[PDB]
Amino acid sequence: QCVNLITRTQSYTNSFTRGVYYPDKVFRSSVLHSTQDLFLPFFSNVTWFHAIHVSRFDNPALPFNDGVYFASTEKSNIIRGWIFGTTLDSKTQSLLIVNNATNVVIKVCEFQFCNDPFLDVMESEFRVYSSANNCTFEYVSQPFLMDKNLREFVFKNIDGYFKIYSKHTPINLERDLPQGFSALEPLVDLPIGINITRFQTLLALHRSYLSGWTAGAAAYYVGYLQPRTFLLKYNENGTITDAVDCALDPLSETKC
Amino acid sequence: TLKSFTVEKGIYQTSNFRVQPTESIVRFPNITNLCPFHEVFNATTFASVYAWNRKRISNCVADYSVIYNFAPFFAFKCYGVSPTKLNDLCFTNVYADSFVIRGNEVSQIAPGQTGNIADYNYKLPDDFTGCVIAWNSNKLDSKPSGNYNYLYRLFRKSKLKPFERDISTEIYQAGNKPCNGVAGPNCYSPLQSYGFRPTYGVGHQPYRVVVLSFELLHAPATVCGPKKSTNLVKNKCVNFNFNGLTGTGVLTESNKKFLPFQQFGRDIADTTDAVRDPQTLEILDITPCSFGGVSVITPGTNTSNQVAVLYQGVNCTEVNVFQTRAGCLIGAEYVNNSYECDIPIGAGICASYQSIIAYT
Amino acid sequence: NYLYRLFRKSKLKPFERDISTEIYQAGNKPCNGVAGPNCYSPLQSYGFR
Ligand SMILES: *[C@@H]1O[C@H](CO)[C@@H](O[C@@H]2O[C@H](CO)[C@@H](O)[C@H](O)[C@H]2NC(C)=O)[C@H](O)[C@H]1NC(C)=O
Ligand SMILES: *[C@@H]1O[C@H](CO)[C@@H](O)[C@H](O)[C@H]1NC(C)=O
Ligand SMILES: *[C@@H]1O[C@H](CO)[C@@H](O)[C@H](O)[C@H]1NC(C)=O
Ligand SMILES: *[C@@H]1O[C@H](CO)[C@@H](O)[C@H](O)[C@H]1NC(C)=O
Ligand SMILES: *[C@@H]1O[C@H](CO)[C@@H](O)[C@H](O)[C@H]1NC(C)=O
Ligand SMILES: *[C@@H]1O[C@H](CO)[C@@H](O)[C@H](O)[C@H]1NC(C)=O
Ligand SMILES: *[C@@H]1O[C@H](CO)[C@@H](O)[C@H](O)[C@H]1NC(C)=O
Repeated sequence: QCVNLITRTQSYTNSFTRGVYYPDKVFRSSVLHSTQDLFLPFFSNVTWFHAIHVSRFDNPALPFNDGVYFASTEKSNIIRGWIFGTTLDSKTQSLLIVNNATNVVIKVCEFQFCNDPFLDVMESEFRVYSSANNCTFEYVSQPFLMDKNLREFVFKNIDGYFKIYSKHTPINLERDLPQGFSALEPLVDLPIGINITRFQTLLALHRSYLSGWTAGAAAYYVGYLQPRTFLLKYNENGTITDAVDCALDPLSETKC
Repeated sequence: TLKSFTVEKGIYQTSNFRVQPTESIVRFPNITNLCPFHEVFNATTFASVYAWNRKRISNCVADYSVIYNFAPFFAFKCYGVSPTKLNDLCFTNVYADSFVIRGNEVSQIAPGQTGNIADYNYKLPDDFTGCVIAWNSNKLDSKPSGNYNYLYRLFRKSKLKPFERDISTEIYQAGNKPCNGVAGPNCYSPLQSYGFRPTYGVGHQPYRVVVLSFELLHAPATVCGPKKSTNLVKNKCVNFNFNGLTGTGVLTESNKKFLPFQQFGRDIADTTDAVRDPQTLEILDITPCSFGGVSVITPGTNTSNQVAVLYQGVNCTEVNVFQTRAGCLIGAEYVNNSYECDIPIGAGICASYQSIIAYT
Repeated sequence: NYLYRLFRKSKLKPFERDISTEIYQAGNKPCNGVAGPNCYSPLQSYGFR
């Protein structure tokens, strides 16, 4: 039941100082800690994708590289999760993250994914994949897409573990990638152990009942992490309130 | 320390005082999400050996003690691992295979064995790592009329590969002529019935067999034995093992408000100063046990053999006892008189021999 | 004819031989020198073929 319904356009914006996360699970208070990890560089080129369905394949699969920074200003119901893997068919394992109103289901199986996967609303996954066999992992927990509000995620696939970091930063009229620092808390460290080279965003579409699906739009930002050295400031309560990218400019390099 | 039998007059730093660890405290998260062994070894209905049931076990704690105490077992043979070590071992995946066979064939469920069951129903590989468990099931599986719901494969064209199942009911063709899918002479249906009855001999009574196969893969191992809570002792120098982080120190109360994702805590100089207990979500200030620089104050051996001990940096309550800013001096008597310095102690205090006296 | 010690309470020291053919207690229940449930013999023979 694979149908091509989503068209996608792309623009380019500035990352500013978004994308900083906690590099470990260690409480540090009132210190400057220099860490080398996969971080999104400051003021980097971030791709803004507009996915429109109006009532041909024009929604290609994005590369994953070394980790992905994801952002969205949309409500919690439009963007409903992600897909991770290499071949995205029945021959290799794949990771499916699906959120709904009550909980999140993270499941690693051998999905035969559709070219344009989307969750249609009960909720059916027959338009996401056609088959799912040899399923080896399942994890159900409280959702991380809940209810103007910018939602940021960082996905990494390091030494067998799918590290997921998240943050919910309210924003006003100001551009969707705001100024200031919002450190991303370590959310879920999934013990997956699969190869991930490509990824795709999942959207929700409503049936029309009158052009089978209701017209919709979703805007999201994708940036790519790079091996970079950051200097993070830990305040009195252990929160990362500031950071300097050591390779961005001479002043920050001196600070580092 | 000085590698001589005569010591000249002076103060010599000779040793280091330490507070020895008294107890061992291991704190691990609460036991929970136990693996569903109770649904494998206590099922209302078991399966035929030809269609043997396989349950994959992952992402849970393996409490094998319930398996041990479930019933009296005719065999608990474990191949390639000892049964006792299983709890302290962590495996990536555990496969539980359940079926019913007659007692005589229980010996056939082992590596390197042959029979109807091994060749055509359930096969174990030569290098198998796991355990085979069998127990009598007369009450559950025997009927006086005869239990005809348990089946076995008697005829197959080729032997089964290890961990393979055949559910085919195709008529076994033993003769040159085609069977044509209808039973006929020299054409026999492969699946035969185990007609269990309560009065059969022990060799032929129904036995329920569960085979546990343990496999390790490059993925992180997520099936491991129970974790011991032990108990938490505070305010003393105890060897601590918190979630695999080991050390030795006192665990005092902490005023530090951790964020929910943080587990440990570190100093400016990257030394652990705090920790979150896994059993109870509380923060403890790990402070290492007291240490001191034992210094020996002695005159010449030509004059006397009396010595005094200075614990550098140690208060006198934590070890002729006098408290100095340098540390605790034991063995010298403070005199309110002032003389010139003979043996320097520190912070204005000097020592001399007259007994050994300490003075400003 | 060749047997190995499958079960022992503690690890051996270097150049130490243990030939004690006593029963081992693998569980909470005492074994009282008789084999049965959770009570196994420490010495098992190799199936050399
Ligand atoms: C939201 O997702 C959850 C998790 O998949 C759904 O809850 C499950 O619903 C199935 C129905 O097939 C039940 O069999 C499970 O027992 C439920 N699991 C839990 C943990 O509740 C839920 O139905 C979904 N809601 C919507 C509106 O799609
Ligand atoms: C971002 O990349 C696009 C093409 O990859 C380029 O045209 C654009 O100039 C870049 N943005 C900036 C700010 O340089
Ligand atoms: C994957 O599925 C196919 C058929 O569903 C099966 O033949 C194969 O053995 C399975 N592989 C694993 C690793 O489960
Ligand atoms: C991961 O997948 C990519 C794309 O198929 C492949 O080039 C790469 O070799 C894979 N890595 C491993 C370790 O298999
Ligand atoms: C840190 O915690 C204290 C105590 O709860 C609070 O008063 C303070 O506002 C917090 N933030 C900073 C930046 O000190
Ligand atoms: C095991 O089976 C017996 C048989 O009726 C039942 O009474 C008992 O509750 C079962 N135990 C578990 C843990 O399922
Ligand atoms: C663990 O056990 C303690 C004591 O029974 C209990 O207070 C706590 O809620 C449990 N759960 C966690 C996650 O600590």
